[PDB]
Amino acid sequence: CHLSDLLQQLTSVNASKPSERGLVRQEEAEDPACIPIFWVSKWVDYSDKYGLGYQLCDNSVGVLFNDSTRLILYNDGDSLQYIERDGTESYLTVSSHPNSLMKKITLLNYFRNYMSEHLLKAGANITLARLPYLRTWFRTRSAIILHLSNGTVQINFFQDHTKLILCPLMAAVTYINEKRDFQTYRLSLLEEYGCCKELASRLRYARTMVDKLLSSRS
Amino acid sequence: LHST
Repeated sequence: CHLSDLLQQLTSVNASKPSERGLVRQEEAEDPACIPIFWVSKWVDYSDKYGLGYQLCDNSVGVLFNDSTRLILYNDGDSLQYIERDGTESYLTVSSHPNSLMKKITLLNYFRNYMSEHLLKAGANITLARLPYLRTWFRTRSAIILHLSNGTVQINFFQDHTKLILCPLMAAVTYINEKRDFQTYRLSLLEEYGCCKELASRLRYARTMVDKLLSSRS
Repeated sequence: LHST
């Protein structure tokens, strides 16, 4: 889950009140060695009927269906992984699949084509192993919260289009601002050096969202 | 209903 480590890391940075530094040195908290491998570059909320489709920054695609099963298409365009509710994984391809999966494969194909023709790709200015899948997601009035199977939590804010990619394994957070600058910080260094009021506010929201994920599981 |  790693959610508990993330909650600890966020409560700690927020307790340091990072936007009340006599001198904020936010740039000094950047750490290129913590750039995340995976984040969600596009998503499509079709959850009143089928579910939530998304694209990862490596151009792989996934759907978390409303029955809480998952189908992941690797970025070779053919290799598939199916994950049942309990997490049981099967490996298959579009060319060779059980007929029971035809409907769900058809739906993933619709999502994938749409996200290849339409949306802007978050983090596109930044460059077949274990792909994470979408464990859970929810949306508020101000944001959509995405929880990946490798423990990263991504929060996309609707009103100003900024995004947080939180990785508890590196104890790091990546902030994509309005201008689509992509900046990766070590959370302990934001504790040390501070940050602007805007990012401090998103990090406060982030803690509350991680708390929600922890209080919501299974 | 879809991203940025």
